[PDB]
Amino acid sequence: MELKNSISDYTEAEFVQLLKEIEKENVAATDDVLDVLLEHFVKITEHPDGTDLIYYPSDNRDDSPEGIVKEIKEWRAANGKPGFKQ
Amino acid sequence: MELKNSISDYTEAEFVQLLKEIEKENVAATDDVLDVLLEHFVKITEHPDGTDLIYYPSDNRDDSPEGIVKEIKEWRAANGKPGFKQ
Repeated sequence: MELKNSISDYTEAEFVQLLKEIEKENVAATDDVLDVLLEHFVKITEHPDGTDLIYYPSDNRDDSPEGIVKEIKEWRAANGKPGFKQ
Repeated sequence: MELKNSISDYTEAEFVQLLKEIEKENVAATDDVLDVLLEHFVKITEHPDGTDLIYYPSDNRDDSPEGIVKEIKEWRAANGKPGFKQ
């Protein structure tokens, strides 16, 4: 599994791959890896809504991997924090 | 990555996890792993439509992981072949 130190080390596609890994662990028999992926996701995005970005997408936004990416990108830009790698 | 010998060794959820792995490789920089997952998917499902089950879902069916699972389950049952493990 890929786990990078911060949002800026990920390209959008690589971040989408972390989100697919999380999608895969949602149907895992156990939660061991899922909790690790979810803890990591929260630590690195630093988004106020945490895992809600995944389970409770806003009604005005695309409930999809790229949709989460967009959400993060915008929040970080509005706050003057480094975004995704190019 | 999990790769089992046949459809009957997979539970529906484990098969859904193979499908998520394939979803992840679609955004991979390279196709090396993707072609392996896709070759495997075709060999074990033995479904006439091959990878079209993924890229070109029928209009009358749910374009989702469980949707593919249902499709496979039905085709195998109509042909008297062993299905998923319980």
